[PDB]
Amino acid sequence: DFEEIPEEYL
Amino acid sequence: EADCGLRPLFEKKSLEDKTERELLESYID
Amino acid sequence: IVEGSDAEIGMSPWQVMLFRKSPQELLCGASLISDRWVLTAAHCLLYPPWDKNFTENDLLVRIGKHSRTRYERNIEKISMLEKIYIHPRYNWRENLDRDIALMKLKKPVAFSDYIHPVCLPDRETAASLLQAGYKGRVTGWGNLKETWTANVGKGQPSVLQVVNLPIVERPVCKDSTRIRITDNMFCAGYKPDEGKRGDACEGDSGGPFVMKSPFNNRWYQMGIVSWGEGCDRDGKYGFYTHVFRLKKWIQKVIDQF
Ligand SMILES: C[C@@H]1CNc2c(cccc2S(=O)(=O)N[C@@H](CCCNC(N)=[NH2+])C(=O)N2CC[C@@H](C)C[C@@H]2C(=O)O)C1
Repeated sequence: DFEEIPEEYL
Repeated sequence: EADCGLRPLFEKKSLEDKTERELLESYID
Repeated sequence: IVEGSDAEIGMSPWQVMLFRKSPQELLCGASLISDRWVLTAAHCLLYPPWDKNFTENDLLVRIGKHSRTRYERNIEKISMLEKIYIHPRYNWRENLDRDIALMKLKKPVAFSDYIHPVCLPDRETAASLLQAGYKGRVTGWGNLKETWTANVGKGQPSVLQVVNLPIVERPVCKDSTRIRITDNMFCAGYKPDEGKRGDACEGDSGGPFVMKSPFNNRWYQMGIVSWGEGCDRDGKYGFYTHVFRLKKWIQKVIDQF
């Protein structure tokens, strides 16, 4: 695999 | 009330998808 | 999806992806029934036998996706859960009866060319569309094969996969499993003498089983990817949650008024 999503969600 | 089931790039654009007819014909057998 | 195809862009705008924060991984499929509610299968959030028990804080919801792995900045929308609701009589011990679950988003989502809700059936619709022999459509990002040679390929598809399966006569379903099937289930798939294949598979769970109404030109979600015995086996079929039967519960949970 997955491209990275914004860390605010993680 | 809320509209649904109508795909913005298909139904609404008067276009149908590649295998949609298989669904449809399955009715009129 | 086994023996399916790449879906066209914007082909299932109600298709939702259930993402896991850490580790980051694809949990299941799901659908958008509205501006703030998502409908998935219970067994995607809770399956004790495997110590599976997710909560509102462990997941994410990704709507408007096409590609399985990409972060589609311009088209997709990432939402956080406000509350999860599992059918009180969901039977995870024996047959997964009432395998349904609703999820309430924290903030409403904005509809688009890529994000649109699917409809829920009414008595007449369910009555005339759910008839054996009639075809339905299943979509997901799950395994392409029940099994495969490790490291030599990729069991998962690059983009959303779509397959069209016919509904099977109850008796026929009943005869295919040792499992106790209820009136809350339904089965679909081709028969061995049918000359065609296809099935949902691991990762497709929670996904929607939809149908198209010729008269009103609208899509209706008749079932939910539930369970099965492996993927694409002959003389075996997929079992979907009967959405129509469980509508009152949905209705009760949602409370639009
Ligand atoms: C009453 C079901 C029957 N079978 C199973 C159960 C539990 C775990 C695994 C199996 S399975 O490996 O046979 N098949 C998977 C996947 C089948 C996919 N094929 C299809 N849908 N046509 C299953 O049903 N599952 C449902 C429960 C969940 C925990 C595991 C697994 C899923 O991931 O799909 C109980």
